[PDB]
Amino acid sequence: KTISVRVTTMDAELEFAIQPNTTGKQLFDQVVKTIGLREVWFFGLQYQDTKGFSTWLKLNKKVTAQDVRKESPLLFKFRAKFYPEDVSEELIQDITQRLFFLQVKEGILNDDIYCPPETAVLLASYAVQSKYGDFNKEVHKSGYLAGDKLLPQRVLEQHKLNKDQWEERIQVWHEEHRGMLREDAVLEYLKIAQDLEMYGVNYFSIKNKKGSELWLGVDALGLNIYEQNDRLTPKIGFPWSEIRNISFNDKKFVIKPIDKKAPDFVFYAPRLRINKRILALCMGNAELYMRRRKPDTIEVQQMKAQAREEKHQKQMERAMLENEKKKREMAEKEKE
Repeated sequence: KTISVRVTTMDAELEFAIQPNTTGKQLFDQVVKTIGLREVWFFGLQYQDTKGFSTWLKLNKKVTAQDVRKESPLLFKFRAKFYPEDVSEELIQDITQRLFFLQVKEGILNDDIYCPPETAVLLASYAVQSKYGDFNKEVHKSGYLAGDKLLPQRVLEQHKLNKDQWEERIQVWHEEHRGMLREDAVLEYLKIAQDLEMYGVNYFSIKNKKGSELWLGVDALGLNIYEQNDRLTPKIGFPWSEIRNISFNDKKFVIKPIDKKAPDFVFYAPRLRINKRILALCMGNAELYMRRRKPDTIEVQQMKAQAREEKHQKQMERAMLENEKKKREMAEKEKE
């Protein structure tokens, strides 16, 4: 019979009925056609397996054949598994940018991605411009941001400041953003966020030959070896340009160099399950490193034209809606 399923993007609940033969590819394809996403290479479908682990659904296999729970409907969360090297030069669509913004903002607010307090204030101002739009003294009274989770909890519990003083700080920058489109505010958030040291870094706990505990960061640029305490600053770094090959077997991982007059890098991770995820993320981040170098697609080009013209059509439908709003606001003035 048909198996019900739910997909939640950062801002949408979705319902599908899937046959027992449906593959992750066929499911994912109905998800992206529904929301209009074409920049599909960054994204995946995440779920909780039969051991409560968050896992990425594989698209070359049947959904029901994967370690999915005895739940009806089956739950999936549509998320980004890969990140761009530059948001402004790679996130074409509004749906792509919006989905990234929400997901990264979630990481920041949660403290998963470290964010200095002064940077969080600027970030929250762009998030406020995205949600509210241009600051108005007539509509944004003292207390307008009390209802919003705006800063990371390490920021709030480090500094004396209460909801009032913190709002005062953000509102200065919200005022400063007067004139910005909400979609450009979204893009400005992403441009500051992506410069965070932990941004778009998948960490894993590893050990070197000697047995000392370390962090492995897998990202769009390469692999990095961090210390047990400092996961902000890597100690050793391998760009995807110097990596010739990545493999693992019975906990031992070996990264082979491009320059064969250079040694191998050996590191050790303990779970088969995570090791498969390290390898898959390695494989995908290296495929994307190269694509980003080989010149732009005669599909990407057509989508960039599509998203650019749709942007001028948004700023024509919103231009005609502003003229009606400005006429109705002036008419409703002489009432009291």
